[PDB]
Amino acid sequence: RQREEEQRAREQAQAVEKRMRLAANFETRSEKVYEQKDLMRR
Amino acid sequence: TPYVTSDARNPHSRFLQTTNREDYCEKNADLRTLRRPDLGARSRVLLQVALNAAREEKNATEAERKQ
Amino acid sequence: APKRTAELLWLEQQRARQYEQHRKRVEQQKPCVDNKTP
Amino acid sequence: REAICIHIGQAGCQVGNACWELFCLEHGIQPDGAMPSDKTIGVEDDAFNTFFSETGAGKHVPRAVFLDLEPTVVDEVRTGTYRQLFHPEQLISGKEDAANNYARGHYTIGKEIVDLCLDRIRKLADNCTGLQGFLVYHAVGGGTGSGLGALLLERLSVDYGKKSKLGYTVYPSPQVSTAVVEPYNSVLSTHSLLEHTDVAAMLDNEAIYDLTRRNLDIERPTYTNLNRLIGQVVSSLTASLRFDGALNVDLTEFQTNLVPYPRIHFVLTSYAPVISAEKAYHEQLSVSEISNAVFEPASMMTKCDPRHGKYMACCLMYRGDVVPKDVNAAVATIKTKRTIQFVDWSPTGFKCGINYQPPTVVPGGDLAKVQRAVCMIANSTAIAEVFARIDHKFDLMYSKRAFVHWYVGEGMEEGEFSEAREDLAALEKDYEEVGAESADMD
Amino acid sequence: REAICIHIGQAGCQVGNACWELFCLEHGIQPDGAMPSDKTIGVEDDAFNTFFSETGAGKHVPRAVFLDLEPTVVDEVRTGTYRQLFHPEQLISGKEDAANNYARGHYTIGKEIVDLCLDRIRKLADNCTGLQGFLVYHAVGGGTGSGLGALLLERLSVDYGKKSKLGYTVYPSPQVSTAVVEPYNSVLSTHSLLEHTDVAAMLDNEAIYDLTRRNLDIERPTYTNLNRLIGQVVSSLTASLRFDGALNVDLTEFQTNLVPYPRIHFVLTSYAPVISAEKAYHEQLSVSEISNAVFEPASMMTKCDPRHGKYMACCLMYRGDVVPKDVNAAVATIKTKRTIQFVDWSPTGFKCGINYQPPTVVPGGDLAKVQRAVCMIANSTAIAEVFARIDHKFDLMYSKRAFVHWYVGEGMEEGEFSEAREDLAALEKDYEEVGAESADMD
Amino acid sequence: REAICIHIGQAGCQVGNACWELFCLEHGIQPDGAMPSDKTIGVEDDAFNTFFSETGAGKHVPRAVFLDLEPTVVDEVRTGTYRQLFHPEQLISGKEDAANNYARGHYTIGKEIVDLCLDRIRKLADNCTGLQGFLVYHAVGGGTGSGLGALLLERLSVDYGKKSKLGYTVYPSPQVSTAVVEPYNSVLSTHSLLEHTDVAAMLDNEAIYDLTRRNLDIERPTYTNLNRLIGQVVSSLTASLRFDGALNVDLTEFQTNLVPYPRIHFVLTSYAPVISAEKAYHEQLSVSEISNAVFEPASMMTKCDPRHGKYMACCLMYRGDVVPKDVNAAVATIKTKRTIQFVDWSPTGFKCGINYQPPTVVPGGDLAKVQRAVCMIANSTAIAEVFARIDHKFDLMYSKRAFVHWYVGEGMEEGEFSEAREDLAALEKDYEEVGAESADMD
Amino acid sequence: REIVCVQAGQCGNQIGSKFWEVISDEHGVDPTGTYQGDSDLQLERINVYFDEATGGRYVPRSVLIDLEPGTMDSVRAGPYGQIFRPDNFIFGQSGAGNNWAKGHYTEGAELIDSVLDVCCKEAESCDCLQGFQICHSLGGGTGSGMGTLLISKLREQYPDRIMMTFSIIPSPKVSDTVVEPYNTTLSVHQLVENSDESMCIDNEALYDICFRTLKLTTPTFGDLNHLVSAVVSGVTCCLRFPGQLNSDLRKLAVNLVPFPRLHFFMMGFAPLTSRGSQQYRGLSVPELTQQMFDAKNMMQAADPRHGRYLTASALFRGRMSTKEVDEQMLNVQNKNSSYFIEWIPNNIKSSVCDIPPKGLKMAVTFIGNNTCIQEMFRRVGEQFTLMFRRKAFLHWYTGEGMDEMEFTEAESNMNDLVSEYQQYQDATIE
Ligand SMILES: Nc1nc2c(ncn2[C@@H]2O[C@H](COP(=O)(O)OP(=O)(O)OP(=O)(O)O)[C@@H](O)[C@H]2O)c(=O)[nH]1
Ligand SMILES: Nc1nc2c(ncn2[C@@H]2O[C@H](COP(=O)(O)OP(=O)(O)OP(=O)(O)O)[C@@H](O)[C@H]2O)c(=O)[nH]1
Ligand SMILES: Nc1nc2c(ncn2[C@@H]2O[C@H](COP(=O)(O)OP(=O)(O)OP(=O)(O)O)[C@@H](O)[C@H]2O)c(=O)[nH]1
Ligand SMILES: Nc1nc2c(ncn2[C@@H]2O[C@H](COP(=O)(O)OP(=O)(O)O)[C@@H](O)[C@H]2O)c(=O)[nH]1
Ligand SMILES: [Mg+2]
Ligand SMILES: [Mg+2]
Ligand SMILES: [Mg+2]
Repeated sequence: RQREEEQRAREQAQAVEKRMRLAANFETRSEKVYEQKDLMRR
Repeated sequence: TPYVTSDARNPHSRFLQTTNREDYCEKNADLRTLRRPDLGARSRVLLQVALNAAREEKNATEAERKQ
Repeated sequence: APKRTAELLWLEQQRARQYEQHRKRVEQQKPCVDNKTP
Repeated sequence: REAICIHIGQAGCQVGNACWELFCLEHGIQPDGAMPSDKTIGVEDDAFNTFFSETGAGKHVPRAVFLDLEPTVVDEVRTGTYRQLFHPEQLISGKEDAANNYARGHYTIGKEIVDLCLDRIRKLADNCTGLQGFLVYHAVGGGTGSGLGALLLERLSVDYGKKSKLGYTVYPSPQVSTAVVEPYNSVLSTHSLLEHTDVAAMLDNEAIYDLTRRNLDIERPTYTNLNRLIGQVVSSLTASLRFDGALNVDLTEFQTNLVPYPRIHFVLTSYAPVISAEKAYHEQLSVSEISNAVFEPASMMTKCDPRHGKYMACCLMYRGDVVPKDVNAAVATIKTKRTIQFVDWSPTGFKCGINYQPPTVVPGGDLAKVQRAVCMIANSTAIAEVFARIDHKFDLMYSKRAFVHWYVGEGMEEGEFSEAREDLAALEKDYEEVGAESADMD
Repeated sequence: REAICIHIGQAGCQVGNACWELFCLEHGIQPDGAMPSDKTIGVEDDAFNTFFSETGAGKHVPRAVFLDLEPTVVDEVRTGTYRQLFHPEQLISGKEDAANNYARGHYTIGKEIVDLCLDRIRKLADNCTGLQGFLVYHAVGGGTGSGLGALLLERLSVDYGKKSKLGYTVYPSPQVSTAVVEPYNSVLSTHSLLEHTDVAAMLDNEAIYDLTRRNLDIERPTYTNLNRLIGQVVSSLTASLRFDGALNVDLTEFQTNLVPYPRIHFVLTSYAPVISAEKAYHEQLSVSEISNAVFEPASMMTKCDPRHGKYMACCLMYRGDVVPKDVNAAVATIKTKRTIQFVDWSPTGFKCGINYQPPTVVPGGDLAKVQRAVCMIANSTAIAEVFARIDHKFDLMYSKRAFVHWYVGEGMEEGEFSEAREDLAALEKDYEEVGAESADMD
Repeated sequence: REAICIHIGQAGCQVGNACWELFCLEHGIQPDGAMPSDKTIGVEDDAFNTFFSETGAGKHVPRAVFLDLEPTVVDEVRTGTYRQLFHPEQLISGKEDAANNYARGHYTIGKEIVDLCLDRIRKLADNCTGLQGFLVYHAVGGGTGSGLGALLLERLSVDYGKKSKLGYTVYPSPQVSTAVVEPYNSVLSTHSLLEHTDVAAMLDNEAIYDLTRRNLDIERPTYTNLNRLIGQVVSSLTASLRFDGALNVDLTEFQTNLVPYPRIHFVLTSYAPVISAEKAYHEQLSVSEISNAVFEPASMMTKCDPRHGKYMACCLMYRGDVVPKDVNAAVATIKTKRTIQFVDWSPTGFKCGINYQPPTVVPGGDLAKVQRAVCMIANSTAIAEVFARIDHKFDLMYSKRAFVHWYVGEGMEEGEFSEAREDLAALEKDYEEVGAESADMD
Repeated sequence: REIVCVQAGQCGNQIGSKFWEVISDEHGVDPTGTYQGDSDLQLERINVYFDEATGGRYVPRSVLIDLEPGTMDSVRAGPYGQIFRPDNFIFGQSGAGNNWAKGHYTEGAELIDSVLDVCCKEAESCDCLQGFQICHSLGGGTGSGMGTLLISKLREQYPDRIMMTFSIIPSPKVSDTVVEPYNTTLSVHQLVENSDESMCIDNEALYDICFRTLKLTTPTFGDLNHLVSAVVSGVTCCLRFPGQLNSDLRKLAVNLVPFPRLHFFMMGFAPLTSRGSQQYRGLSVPELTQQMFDAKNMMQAADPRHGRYLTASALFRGRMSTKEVDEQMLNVQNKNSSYFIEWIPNNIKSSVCDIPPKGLKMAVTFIGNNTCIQEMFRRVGEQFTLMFRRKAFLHWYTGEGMDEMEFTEAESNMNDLVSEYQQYQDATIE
């Protein structure tokens, strides 16, 4: 009975780690995107 | 006769070539035909000058604002 | 046609009955999609 | 973002060569996997990610498997021009063919090869972060394409579950034919494909030959021409995932808009500006002209006439220089036409997509260069005529149990013929009932 | 941080040639013992010290002895390319072999050669300031390896006491075989390995042959390939002593983490990125992929399947560009798997090590160049199956005294067969009992 | 609580040997009738009583009689390994066989032996306190099984009345055959069996041969394999009476649930996890997979195809680690299928049973060890085809009176053949009538 | 995917010699056995017919059998004879005497074990074995009797492979041997049970091909054996070269045989034209298809116009469009619709291979399953019944050991084969 709860625990942990990784990648890409827009304007 | 199941116009000729080799050769994969034509020399020089000037002014502004 | 025997006649009769049943089920088909009004 | 392609048998591998030639030339990947960038400043766009993954050294390798039971065509790919592009594990080949027998592919021979294929697909799925479906290319006329395609789709459907499976399938042409046993293999394939596929795209070689004779001026076409047209269609449908646009369309939106009931998933396909280079510069090619073109039966890649049926849903993909106002004016004009009819339960019949990237031109190709194109996928009751003709040919041949001893010898029960034929009969009657006007109100 | 290597018999000397070739090329010592300086200004660096000692003139000489009863292979080393690297006294050779008789090696012939070997091992141990173990390479299938290896380990155990002894042992393969009398020698080798070693890693040539056929593309491998793989494994395990890293692991940590009870010290070994040069440029090799590889049975260097048993402890060594967070994520993913099981009394089943030096590439080698690798040593109850097959073959031959007169003639009592067979039977019962769940609570 | 087993003739006694071997090994009694000296019998409970009675000294003896007309097989039982288990009075043997003549058994020879059998059954029945049926094992193809089985069932049916009598019956396979006169004996047997049996389960040896070829890996099966399968089936069906469970099933509920009309009492049997000891260890096999398996024709132990008929009632026995929610989900999924059809008067078609004791493994056996199994008994109109073909073979032989003079010499009026043949014709018409939709005209 | 060839009797050894000359030429193998080709396309399937001997050499996977070594000395003396492996020549010391019973029962059982040993040595060397291919005449003595004996033994030992035969049958106009009908009848009885697919050739049809199409003034057996070797090497071409629509012997059998006993086929090869006329007409798909169905170019005496096609197969070699092939096969099926059995919706299979035979722009080999083959068997059965009523030469066969019951069984089986073809000719849907 405890095995199902433990498997759910690893599943939830993996999901939340994936979401945080995606958010960090989005921020890092966005910075360079808007910087090169500014350079094109100049 | 030696011409049974053969042609006397061009005997001793074997056409060792497949369809795919003719159809998907290296000529069809060349990317040089998809590039737009290059600019003139004057425009290239001016492009380099303008890019360098923009880089310098952006770097100067960033240094001035963030010190 | 080959010579008529007991086993051949039995096989032909059973096989024809099988074919008739299959055809009857093909022509008597009922639907499966639910287009009925709620 | 990513999609995985599965190529089965002879048609699927040969169509794969044209598809990967197109995707390489459209992204700019060289035959050895390298991208010859012109500048180091800036960064390389992510659009390749849908079809390629890069190694740490920057080489690209594609997300595809090629499946065959005979080695010859895959060995030709191994020895051809794109040798360095594909990973050698992805090109899987057996020793001997399924000899036009669905039973030999499904029960006896495909059962040995299927576990290696599933291991390769697993190795691909572990190297993804947003897989959103499988695309499958195969022909249902041959033995290994039908048998191994069905068995493999069954295993993926159990292992991956909800993930979508969209098929491009080459069916037996209505009067051009290549083998005697085509009806048995096509019926038995269609029985498995009915339960385990979300959208099925229908193709007929006779239609693409007619299209290449009438619009292009080619008197003696060969399979490379048809495969290049199919590759263009796949590039148009998948462009919505890869480039910027006004109205994007995710593959789940495709499935949601085109399929009204879970069994009604067979769709017609057409492509508009099929034109030669010499004709293209004498005529304008406005949005309304290509929109008028996609509804004529001369544009279709399947031999069926939609005037004998009713449309249920249409999905229109525009790529290139198009403005939404012109799409709206075109669709309103089509809706005015009297020879185009929709079932009365489907009032909002259209889905639109608009992408900014115009179609690419291939050096040895026969299509002209054009700034815009439209591609249509549509669900229509007219497809019932294709099944009726295959089932009629089956009934004439099955009345004498023609060739049946091969199928019974290779491992299949005789009952499977009757089950599949009864299921296809029920699908034909389903298309009869769904298309019946609701004149009765209780 | 010094270690002394002892090579016994034919397999041990031939594996020693590959090991010392690799350690020389990895540190950079030329075959003549000189290290060519690269920078004119700066310290000389000191990493060889684990395996080499330098003279005051700067020549390097290695910390090894080569032991054999037949002269041919050692005379070939004396006449080969590395003649000047070894000190000539270190290469010890007798006059005649032990003729596949453990009794001949232990009682009759090894007693003459053993005292020179003990004098050389003593002279090495006196030239140390930090010693952390003896590494021993031998095969238990042959006469001199079994008999002289046992006698020398007994003498070392009395003279050196607490110092650790780690053995790499070639055990008789489960169906590939080379000599008829292998079971008797392997059984008699048991007690020597049970009470006179701290951890013994067992290897079978049939597994390394399978690994070289499946992963590398070699149709006709020979012993130089297997010996190069063993040398790579030893280099990976000893790298933690020689180069900088995030998490170092001293040789005593292996014994502390891998051995639960003093007799339960037999471990399985596997290596992950065994890959060819043509495949290596088509694939990325991330931490999670190689971590998944070491647990697949296709990767092991011993012919046993761990799915038929339970793991008690695992030690994972990562070398190269790896980050600890990725190692933790990989180990958590392995822990999630349902086909990997640990005994319930071992909750923290893993020990990790991370070193920055990537694996070296050997000019004539067959492995590709890769940026990262992982090596595993693990203790599992599945190992009990190897002993059961050795016991069955011994019982078949011993039931009719098939060859006993040779052993009794060379000096051994018939009682020794029954005693050794009962000790290995008790070891089998120990592995049955340790793996039994504690379902009984009092 | 109590049940009495009656074994008749050769097939019934040989199947009985396997049954009592299995029931002995499942409870844990030794071949001499004594409980092991090491068992603690923690339940301290009377589980044996369904099949065994204990002596005051604690010896067990089983509630069975073995009836045969030839001595050899029963003398084999008397001299075999279980010699001490049976009471010598229980093993009853006549002088000479019924020579494949129903007439010889019924009229000439069985009339002498029948009063001893009835006296033995009486001696058993007075020493019971909650008897709930008789189990009968016989073949209808042979002389003593037909004639004495009918005569004994008639006498039992008059004397005991309402008490249930359950038969396990081996009918002559439709093309494998062992004797020429099988149709006559089977028709004459079936005439008596229709009136005087409460449920009859049908088996064909060619089907069990097919099942052992496809699922098990046996190239050369023999009757002992079939008998081990039969013993497993009987143990599965009667385990629900004998051990604790979630949903118990007494033998009297079967007749109420399975039999719609008093003549319609012939049922089909099949068994799911037929797998060999060497392989199939990897597949755990969920409830829904084995439920899907029991409906495939490769799983049945009788050669009939249910796709050519309609089910009237099903009884599904699940044994092992199963949870009721999974049984409910499986049965609802089966009910969803389109190739499975029930007669419209039976909407609630299913009975379920769930028992916790997993199936026992026999040391010499050929089935693997598995955690769960499912067993099926089902009522279907397809059975009508077996009788019609037997009747055709009877008509073919009887048209020329091919053997009748033997039967007439042994005592029968010619009218008795025609009466029985007309009654079986009426049984055919009953199976025609029950399958009639019979819409309500108005 | 390797094929093993068997050559039996005088005709078989001579046709085999010409076949192996054609195959060695197509793959650029020197008469010394050295590979001298100029493209990898030639090398990549050389394994199909050749085994590799040390330092470059190739040896042909063939078994040669005869009862007197005269023929073996003739083939060994030929221009390509050296290529054959010496251990592959099996011979006895006395002839078959044109008698089926001697070849099957007396010298057959004496030599057969050495042939089975050689065939097993050759079969077990392949990594994956495809079917066997056998060429022999039915009218001879050792070819018919020992060929059918060996066919029965190989069918017992390798029941899962394919068995394909090329066979020469006696002409209706001139006999080469008086007792031809007995040997033919017994051989057809053996073949219908053992074979998977059998092709039949009449020498009269090759003479009519030579006289009308090639206009040769003085043809010789070398020309007839060249036409046969050309078609034989053509049937396997899709197995050993790339193409747009690959094909295989099993796939041909699956598409050609509707019922298992109906495995007797007609053969044809299209590009035949005299050396004077050939400069005046170019090759094209309409010309090949028109010649393909013209009865002058068919290798049997029976004419298609008296029967109907159940199935047919066409294998094309050369670079060509699929549109012309499919539309030509549709046009021929529509225009001659009365000659095709109506309960099969499409009777013709097409296949395309990229590499044509040397010296031809394009080529096709045609295999046809037509009920007019029944006419050949009836004529042989007539001659058999004429001799048997009078016991014309039976004492030779009975003295060797034959039961007269064997003759009545073979007559009954051949009569049933003719009847089944005739019944399928006049079948209807009803
Ligand atoms: N459009 C198109 N059709 C093709 C192509 N290759 C084959 N086909 C068609 O597909 C059918 C033949 O199916 P195959 O793919 O050859 O069958 P298979 O998968 O090889 O099955 P096996 O013969 O058992 O190996 C015919 O109708 C061909 O016309 C192709 O490259 N393009
Ligand atoms: N991996 C590996 N195994 C080897 C090598 N040489 C021998 N073996 C194996 O070791 C066993 C033979 O042991 P040997 O080393 O030849 O025995 P020995 O030490 O020479 O003993 P004597 O024969 O009495 O001199 C066999 O199982 C061989 O397969 C080697 O170079 N590498
Ligand atoms: N399943 C199974 N069937 C058997 C076995 N032995 C015989 N049979 C079948 O039962 C029928 C023969 O019945 P028998 O039991 O030999 O007849 P009998 O009871 O000995 O009657 P008599 O011959 O008069 O002595 C045939 O259909 C056999 O196939 C057996 O051991 N197992
Ligand atoms: N087409 C053809 N027929 C041949 C050839 N050689 C012999 N024959 C015919 O085959 C028959 C003689 O059979 P033969 O081979 O001598 O029988 P064997 O004595 O058993 O080998 C006659 O009808 C010959 O005309 C040949 O090279 N080509
Ligand atoms: Mg194919
Ligand atoms: Mg030695
Ligand atoms: Mg009996």
